[PDB]
Amino acid sequence: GFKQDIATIRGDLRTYAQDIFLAFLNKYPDERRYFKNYVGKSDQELKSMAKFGDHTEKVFNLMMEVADRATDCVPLASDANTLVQMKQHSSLTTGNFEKLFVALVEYMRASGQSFDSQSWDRFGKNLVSALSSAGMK
Amino acid sequence: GFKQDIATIRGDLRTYAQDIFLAFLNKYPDERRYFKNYVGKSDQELKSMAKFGDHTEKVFNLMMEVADRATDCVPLASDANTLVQMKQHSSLTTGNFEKLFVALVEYMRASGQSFDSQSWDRFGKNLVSALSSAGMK
Ligand code: HEM
Ligand code: HEM
Ligand SMILES: Oc1c(Br)cc(Br)cc1Br
Repeated sequence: GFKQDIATIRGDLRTYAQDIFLAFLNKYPDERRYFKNYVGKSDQELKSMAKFGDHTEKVFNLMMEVADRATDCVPLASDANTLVQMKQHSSLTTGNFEKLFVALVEYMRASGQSFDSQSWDRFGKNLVSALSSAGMK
Repeated sequence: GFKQDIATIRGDLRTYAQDIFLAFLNKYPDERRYFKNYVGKSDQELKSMAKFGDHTEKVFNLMMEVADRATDCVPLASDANTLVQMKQHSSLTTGNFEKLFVALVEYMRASGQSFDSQSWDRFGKNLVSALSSAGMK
C-alpha cells in the first residue's frame, strides 16, 4: 500500500526521482520552462548535471517525508505551508502540482512494480487542497 | 459512505445519540462513573432523565461536526485539541474514546440501517491518534 510505496521509492530514490520527474516533463513539456538549466538537454545530458540529480533527489525526499507525515493520505497543513512559502515555488499555482501528480500516478500505473496508485492520486488531491488553503493560487 | 452516514445520524440525532451512547454504556458499564447519576438505571430510566438525552445529543452534535470537518476520516488537529482541553474531559484518556468507538461500530453493524461501519472504525482510530498528538494520556 501507500506506506510500502514510500519504502519502494526511498529504496531507490535517485532512480525513481529522476524517472518520475522526467515523466512529468514529458507529459507536460511546457513545465520545463520553470527549470531553465534543463531546457534543450536530453535525459543523458540531464543526468550528467550535478544539480539535476541532487534537485530531483531533494524534491522527492521532501515529497516522501510529507507522504510519511500524512494520515490516510491527508498531509499536514504545516507541510503544505512549507511548499507554498518556498522561494523556488513563488510563481506556481496548484495546477502545477496537479500536473506533477497526474504524471506520477500515470508512471506508477505503467510500471511493473506494484504501487497503490489510487492512494497517490488521493494524496495528490488532498495536497492540492492544502496548498490552496495555505495561499497558493 | 462516511459522509452520508453523518447526514443519516443528523436526520434522527437524538434517537441515534441516545441509542449509540446506551450501546457504549451497556458494553462498558464501568464507564458510567465519569458521569453523575447514570448507575442503577435501565435504558428507559436513563432516557427519561432530565439531562441524559440533552447532554448525549450535544456529544453527538459535536461528534458529527468533527466527522464533517474531517478529510478521508482524518479529524482536524484543532478539533482534537478542543476535545482534550474541555474541562469536563480532564479525567479522560484515549482509551475512553477507544471504548466509545468500538461500541459505536458494533452498533452500526448490528443495525438495519446501512452504515459504512469500517469508516467509523478508521475515524475512531484516527481520532484517538489525534487526541494523543494533542496531549491526551
Ligand atoms: C510535492 C511536490 C513538490 C516537492 C516535495 C517539491 C520540493 C522542492 C525542493 C525541496 C526544492 C529545493 C531543492 C534544491 O534547491 O536543492 C525544489 C526546487 C524547485 N521546485 Fe519544487 N517541489 C514540489 C513541486 C514542484 C512543482 C509542481 C514545480 C513546478 C512545476 C516545482 C518547481 C521547482 C523549481 C523550478 C525549483 C528550483 C530548481 C532547483 O532546485 O534547482 N516543484 N522543489
Ligand atoms: C468524540 C467523542 C466525544 C465528543 C464529541 C464529546 C463531546 C462532549 C460535549 C460537547 C460535552 C458537553 C455536554 C453538555 O455539557 O451538555 C461533553 C461532556 C462530557 N463528556 Fe464528552 N465527548 C466525547 C467523548 C466522551 C467519552 C468517551 C467520555 C467518557 C467515557 C466523555 C465524558 C464526558 C463527561 C463526563 C461530560 C460531562 C458530564 C455529562 O455531560 O454528563 N465524553 N462531551
Ligand atoms: O517537484 C516535483 C516535480 Br517539479 C515533479 C514531480 Br513528478 C514531483 C516533484 Br516532488
